[PDB]
Amino acid sequence: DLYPEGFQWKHKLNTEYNQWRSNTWLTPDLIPKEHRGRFLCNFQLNIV
Amino acid sequence: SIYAHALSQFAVCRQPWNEYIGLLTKQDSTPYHTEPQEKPAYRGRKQG
Amino acid sequence: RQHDSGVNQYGLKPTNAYDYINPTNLINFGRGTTFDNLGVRRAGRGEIDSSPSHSGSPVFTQAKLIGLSGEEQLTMCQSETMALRLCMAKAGKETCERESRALDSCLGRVGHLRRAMSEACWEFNDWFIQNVSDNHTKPFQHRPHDWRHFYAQEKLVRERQQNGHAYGRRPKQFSFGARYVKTDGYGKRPRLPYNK
Amino acid sequence: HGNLFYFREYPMYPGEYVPAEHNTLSSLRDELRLDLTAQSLKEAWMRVSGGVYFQSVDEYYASVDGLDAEQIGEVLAALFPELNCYEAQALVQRTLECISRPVSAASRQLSRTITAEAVGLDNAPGHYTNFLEWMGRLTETRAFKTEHALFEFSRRKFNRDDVRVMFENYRLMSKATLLADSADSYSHFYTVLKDFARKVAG
Amino acid sequence: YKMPKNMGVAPRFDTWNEKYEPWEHMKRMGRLVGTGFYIPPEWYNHFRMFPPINHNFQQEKTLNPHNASEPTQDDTSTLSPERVALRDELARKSRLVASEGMRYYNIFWVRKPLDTMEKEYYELKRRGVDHGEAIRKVLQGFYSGLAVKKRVAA
Amino acid sequence: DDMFIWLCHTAMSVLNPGDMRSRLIYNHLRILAESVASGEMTQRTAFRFFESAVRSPAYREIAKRQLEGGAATRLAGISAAADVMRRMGLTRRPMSSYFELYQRIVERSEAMTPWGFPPLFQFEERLSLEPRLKFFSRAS
Amino acid sequence: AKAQAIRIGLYPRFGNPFWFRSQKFRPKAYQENYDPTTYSTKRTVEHFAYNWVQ
Amino acid sequence: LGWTDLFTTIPDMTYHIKEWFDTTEHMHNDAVAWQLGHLLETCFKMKESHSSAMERAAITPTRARWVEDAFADQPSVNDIMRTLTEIEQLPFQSTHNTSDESHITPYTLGSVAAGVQRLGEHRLRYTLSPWDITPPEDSVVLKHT
Amino acid sequence: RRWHRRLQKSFIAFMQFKTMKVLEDQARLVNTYGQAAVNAALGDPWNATDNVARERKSAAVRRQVRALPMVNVVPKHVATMKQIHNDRFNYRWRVN
RNA sequence: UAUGCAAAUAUAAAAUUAUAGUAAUUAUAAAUUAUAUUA
Ligand SMILES: [Mg+2]
Ligand SMILES: [Mg+2]
Ligand SMILES: [Mg+2]
Repeated sequence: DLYPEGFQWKHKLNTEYNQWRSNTWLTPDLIPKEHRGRFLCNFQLNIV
Repeated sequence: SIYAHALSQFAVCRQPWNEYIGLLTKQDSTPYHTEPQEKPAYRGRKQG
Repeated sequence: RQHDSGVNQYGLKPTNAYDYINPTNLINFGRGTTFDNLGVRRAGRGEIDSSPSHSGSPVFTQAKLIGLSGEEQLTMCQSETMALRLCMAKAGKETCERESRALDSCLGRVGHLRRAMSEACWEFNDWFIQNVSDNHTKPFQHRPHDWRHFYAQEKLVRERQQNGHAYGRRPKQFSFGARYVKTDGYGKRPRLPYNK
Repeated sequence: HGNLFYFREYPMYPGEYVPAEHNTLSSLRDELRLDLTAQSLKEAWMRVSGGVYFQSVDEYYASVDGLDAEQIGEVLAALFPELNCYEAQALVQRTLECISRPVSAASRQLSRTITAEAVGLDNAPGHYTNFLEWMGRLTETRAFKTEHALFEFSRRKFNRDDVRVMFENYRLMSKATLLADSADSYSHFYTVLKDFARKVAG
Repeated sequence: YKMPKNMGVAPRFDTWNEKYEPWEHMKRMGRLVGTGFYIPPEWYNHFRMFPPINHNFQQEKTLNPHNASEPTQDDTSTLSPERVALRDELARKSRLVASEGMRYYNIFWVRKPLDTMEKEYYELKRRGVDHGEAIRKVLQGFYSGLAVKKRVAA
Repeated sequence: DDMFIWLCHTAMSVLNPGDMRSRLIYNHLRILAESVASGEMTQRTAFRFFESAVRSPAYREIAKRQLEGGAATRLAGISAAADVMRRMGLTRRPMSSYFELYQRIVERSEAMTPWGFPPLFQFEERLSLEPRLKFFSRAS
Repeated sequence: AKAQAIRIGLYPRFGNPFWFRSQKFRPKAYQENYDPTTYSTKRTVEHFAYNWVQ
Repeated sequence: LGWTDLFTTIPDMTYHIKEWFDTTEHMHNDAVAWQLGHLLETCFKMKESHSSAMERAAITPTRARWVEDAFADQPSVNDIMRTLTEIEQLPFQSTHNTSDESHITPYTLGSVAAGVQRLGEHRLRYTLSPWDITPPEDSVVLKHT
Repeated sequence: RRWHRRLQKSFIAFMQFKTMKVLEDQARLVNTYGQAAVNAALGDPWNATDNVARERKSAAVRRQVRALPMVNVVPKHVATMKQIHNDRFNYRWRVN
């Protein structure tokens, strides 16, 4: 499977999934448009 | 083949597809044909 | 979004590692610089750094092309002015304003002609900037050292003729009349360098 | 008067040709062609009226000042006896529209629509002529004109007066008129921009 | 040491294409979505099952001008030079024949005189008529047909 | 609004983009359009996606049965490209889509070498043209 | 040739004795015709002028 | 006869099938069905650019009529050939003697000029063409060139 | 020289486009006023009743076509101080 | 201004200097620098 289906459930909006499962929702300015409602995950920031 | 001619008379030639596809009515046809000009080539990493 | 992808909020968006060490390069390309003017490296027109480039060397002769304002400039009416000059020089008893009328007609047209040519030329500047110019991004082709590799290819040849020996070597220049001033036994013409 | 140069003809671009059955060298002392074509009629008209040329039909009606199509239609209905009264005005309109551009009228738009749908679908492969017709007929639409106005607007083609005109065109609405004219999602833009749209297009 | 002005911001003329090429985004997005932690954008939901073409390669990577890289953007005459010379001669001997099919735009669902005439030209050649006489004969065919038509018109 | 520019390119900048009425190529175009809006894709990437999209086996050799120099007719392209903007909700007022896509083409019709473009300036890249000289732009 | 001719006295050490006679053989290009291939920028703009004035 | 559904005129079809199924992606029979089907429709079914004149046919309709007159519903080989024998006997003027286009069996050389040239390699060219071999009525003194 | 040639060709390739747009404009004038009219505007003698008018017009064209001798400008020679270039026809600095 | 003598950049190499013990390095190129007769 080269191109797997991934996450297919539309029961909420992309922005509601994003909101619940991701801290990334709290920082709307730090994310580009292509990734905006797309992340379900928490990200760590490390300043080198 | 010394003898086989019986078949030769009702025998069938193979059909002219090259000019039939040539002379098909086309949607790029022009009253007067102009050869395209030269396309941009790649002159190497410094020139592009 | 609201503006270019190669330009962010503070200036040109710094892709290569040269931009991060030298970030004067992002915000200043010269004295024709404005903020909307980053990422478009050419600046307006009639303006500093507005000149389009052709294989890296800028185009500063545009008027000279359409033959407006050049020494080689195209002249509209000659036959007229010559005719009228002839009239003036021949005699003073008869004065011909007929010639001066043909001429001033000619001029009256010439004005509009010229405005047309100028307009067409500015359209050429626009087209040349869009579809030809590299915006000063490619190496100069117009001076001999830029072609060094070419000359090298020739030096190499004259070396392989010489048994792959003397590179960049040339025949000793002899004298204005080396051939006829020299006695039997001495070289009267310049030899191949390897032959010395 | 003569040019500043006298040259021979510019060479003919590849792909470029003089259209078929089109006399390239024709002079005014040539004999009048028999048929009615924009060409034959315009050369004719040059011989008759001299140098009178009008951009469109309403410009002609401008120059004659108060002469409607049908009035002249009676002159021609007199001259050619077997014509109808309708065909007599039609003759005028067809002659004028050959000498100049075709008229812009609601009537002709309607006729065009009616023929377009009297023909229906066509045997063209992608229904080609039908997409032609459809794409054209939407150019004459109200909504399209509104859009043309907004586009010329975007380019700053108006002046102060146009603006105050748009303003007081807006003030004339009620909240009710807004609710009705916002239904179309376009027409309220037309109510505001009407005069300006009419100005650009005409 | 004088250099062309913008060499600082000069693009990489070999590699500046790579970043934007569809396959790259297919792979990257492919292993991004695979994570389970990314909601796939819809283009991916689509080209997932219609992946792009294989052998289209840039000219930057392959240094061949003559390589026709794209099935789409390709322009090469289907007309062999002999045909070109033939219908060009036919076309220049009469403008009517050339314009007949396409005066304004090309009407491509109707047959065209240029074509019909080329057909009956080849027909004449294989019955042994030489070049000149075959051409003038086909042209006479066209002209006589047109003569019929406009007699009717009159 | 840059969307209209993109669509102008897909319509006029591509020789022979197959039959654009067919539901296959049509869906390609639809999806890519909705992906240029909402910023999910670069214009360049979506364009190279469009021209590299899968159409039909032995494409060129079927193209020899229609086209001479490989230039198809541009009606199907514009009708599809307007259709997509209408069926997607792109504009608040329906007509605007078609009008703009049409208008931007008509203005470019007068330009020298109108349907060719330098590959660097054609789309988004580090260095750009000034807003007057951009190609299907409203400011030309 | 020019070398040999010179040392034999059949061609002058400077100058072209046939200069006028040879003009038929050279393509003298009239400013009135237009050769689509020229590096002459004057001729092009001249014909542009001409047609525009027409 | 409906022995098969599929026909094509495309050069080197096999390569195109290969490269088309390289660009394909999944193995689900939905996908497979469509890929195969689209391949078939776009090439092997004759939707476009095909005519009845152009397909190669031995049994072209007059021939069918003849066959059914001769060989249809005959209970032996013997009956078949006394039938045939009775058909050979027909005059050229009878109603029931019907004609058809015959396919010309192709010539070897295809043109008369080709005939001469082909014949000419088994022969010896003369040094001089036929019109100047015969000595002139005037006399040409042969000099050095 | 090479560089400026490759500039000239670009200019020219554009000016042939300009000239085309002009000729096209002329075509549009043709189908606005009709071909013959346009020809009239261009000096066609449709008013020439007899040959004497023709010979007047052609006498005019003759007196135009006859070329008065062109006096073509030759740039003066600039004498500078130590003469780095005695090719100097202008005051611009040169790279020796 | 090529009859004596005269190998020598066209690159096979291991951080700069230095006769191969001295000093601690050196070398390097596109940021920035107002007047060259264009409608
Ligand atoms: Mg500067
Ligand atoms: Mg220096
Ligand atoms: Mg600098």
